[PDB]
Order: sequence, then C-alpha cells, then structure tokens
Amino acid sequence: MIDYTAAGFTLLQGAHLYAPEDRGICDVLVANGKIIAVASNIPSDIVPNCTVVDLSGQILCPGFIDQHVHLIGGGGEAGPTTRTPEVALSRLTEAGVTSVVGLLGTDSISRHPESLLAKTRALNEEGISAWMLTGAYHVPSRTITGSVEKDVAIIDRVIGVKCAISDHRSAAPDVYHLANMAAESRVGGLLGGKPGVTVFHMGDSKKALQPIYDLLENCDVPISKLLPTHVNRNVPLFEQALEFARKGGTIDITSSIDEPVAPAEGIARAVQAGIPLARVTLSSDGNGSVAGFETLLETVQVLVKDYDFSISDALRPLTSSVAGFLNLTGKGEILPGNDADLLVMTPELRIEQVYARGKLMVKDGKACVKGTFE
Ligand SMILES: NC(=O)C[C@H](N)C(=O)O
Ligand SMILES: [Zn+2]
Ligand SMILES: [Zn+2]
Repeated sequence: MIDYTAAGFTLLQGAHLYAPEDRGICDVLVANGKIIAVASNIPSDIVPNCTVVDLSGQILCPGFIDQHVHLIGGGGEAGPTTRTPEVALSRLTEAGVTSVVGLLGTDSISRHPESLLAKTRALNEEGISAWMLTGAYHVPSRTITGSVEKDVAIIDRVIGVKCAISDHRSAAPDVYHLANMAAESRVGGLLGGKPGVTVFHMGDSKKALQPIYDLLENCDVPISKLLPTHVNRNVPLFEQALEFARKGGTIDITSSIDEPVAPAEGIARAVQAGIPLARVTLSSDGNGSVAGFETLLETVQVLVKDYDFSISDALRPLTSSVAGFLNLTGKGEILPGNDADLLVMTPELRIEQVYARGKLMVKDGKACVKGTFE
C-alpha cells in the first residue's frame, strides 16, 4: 500500500457541533492541522489513512483563546518569593486553551519581553498557538527593539502593547505618553499585520476609564483598539466599562476575579445592558495573583447552568469574540480553512478531549502531550 499518514487525516463524527453558533450533529474532517470539511455525515473512507473517531453524544466546539496569561511567570508584588512560576503546557491544554496571548504584569525588572517571546515560541513548537503583548504596567514601555511601534511591527509574535492605568502600581503615566504608546501599537500593527491593540490593566482608582477617554481626545487611535481588562474588579468601574462597550469598544472580564462582579455575572450584565457579545471577551490572568485557568471553563458552565445563556452564546466571549478582536485569522471558529483547535465535551460541558492544530493534547481529560520538563 501507499503511505498517506503524512496528512494526518482525522474525522470527528457524530458530535453536537457548536462553532460556536449551534449547528446540529455535524462532522469535521481534519487534515494537516486544518479543518478541511464541515458538513453533516462525512464518509469514514472519504480520505485514505483517516483516524476516524466516534464522538456520538459528545459536544464539539472551538478551543479557548485566553488573551491574558503571564506565560513566563508574574507576581513579585511582595518580594522575590512571590514571583510565580512559568506556565505549564498541560495546564493550558487541560483548561481547554488552544491559543493564548502572553504578557507581563507589575514586575518588569526581573521579567523581560525576550523571555516571554522565548516562552511564546516554545509553546508554539510544543503544539499550541501563542502570541504576546510587549511592555508591562510600566509606561513608557520597556520594549525589545527600542520602541513599541517597532516591536509590534517587526517582532513576529507581538500583537500589541500592554500597560496599566488607574492603579496604585502604575508608573503614573500622563495622557501624552499614553496616547503615543497606543498610536505606536496601532501603526506597528498595520506594518506587521497585527491587531496593534493596547491592553489596559485596570486598577481600583476612582478615575477608572477616564484616562482611556482622555486618550481618545488627544489622538485618533480607533476605540476598537483600546481594551481595558479586569473591568469586573469594582462595580463603579464595571459600570463605566459597560458604557465604554456601548460606544463600540470591547471589554475584557477576568475569570480570576469573583467579586464584586463575578465572571458570569459580568458577561450576563453586559447582555442585559444590550451589548453585542462580540464586544465582550473573557480572560484568565492565569499564573498571576497563583491564578489558574479552571475559571475559564467554569464561567462557561455556570453561564449555561446558573444563568440562562446558551452553549453557543456562552462560548463566544472565549472564542469568536476574542478571535475577532485580535484578528486571530483562522481561530475561535470551526469552518473549512480555520485551524483544527477543538474541544470534545460531555453534554454537561466537561472537556474530555482537546485538539490543537490537529494534534491531540488531552485524551481522558488529562493532557497526553506535555512541555519538555513537566
Ligand atoms: N493587585 C491586584 O489586584 C492583582 C492584579 N490586578 C493582577 O492582575 O494580578
Ligand atoms: Zn493585570
Ligand atoms: Zn495581569
């Protein structure tokens, strides 16, 4: 016989496919880490060496895209002892994360972008999709190449810049330095084919989003580039984030915070406020604090259970919404052409199998592919 296993053909059949938009019992043909077919009832012999897998009675949706992870570690806000460790591959793949955006937090003295870049690339080699934000709470930003615009532009894995405002751990940035920073991220993005966003870590200051509004006055960076996070950290601020989302901006809610506005409670209030889910994403801020990624899947579950969101609508803030905000071409959605980043769940939404770019990451709910030193 002839050898065709080079194509790594795999057919996920008979599952209740949510892409996230609720389709029916659809089949998904995968080849070379790519979804090459999506139409109910596909032949188990349509292609040669095809690893056919029976997912009858199971749910099939896109893997999660988590855009807030301290990949190489974080913390340190209470001495060097509080410096959290780096993130383990299995930790991510088990929480159903197939695409992630790394970043640095408060500590930008013992944590450098070159290391994050390195960890991001190491992750991509191991099986998942990783990107990173340059800078840290600090403004002006400590970059790799000398300027934010240059980083976003020519460093292949940088998709935008991060920073921190209305927080007691900022660098006390002024509107000009802030505006300039975002403008560089925006221009850089265009030159590099990157979303060129600016993610703002929100603190507990009364000022809240005022700096983000002040910025809009002093420059012309589209509001579709300014992403505030941890908006659910205090109610007064959350309320403003909603108003900000009502103006066309997107808001990021961290699943690692459970009060005063819980994650689900957050995604929920937004809908009630009348915000298209498109402008709402959910991040974990994993390995921060030591934060974990369990709360991502838990926010989906609780959304479908405790609140009255549907499986499809619950998934959005963790997939398509995120994908559409960073312009992560080929992700967060199951269609021919897109990447075979998949999650096999039980009817009760309990991740059983995980697929990343075709390769199988989680077999029995436990990763079967791990980082080099786990
Ligand atoms: N001090 C804090 O509230 C923690 C910080 N917001 C973090 O992202 O971990
Ligand atoms: Zn933060
Ligand atoms: Zn953080």
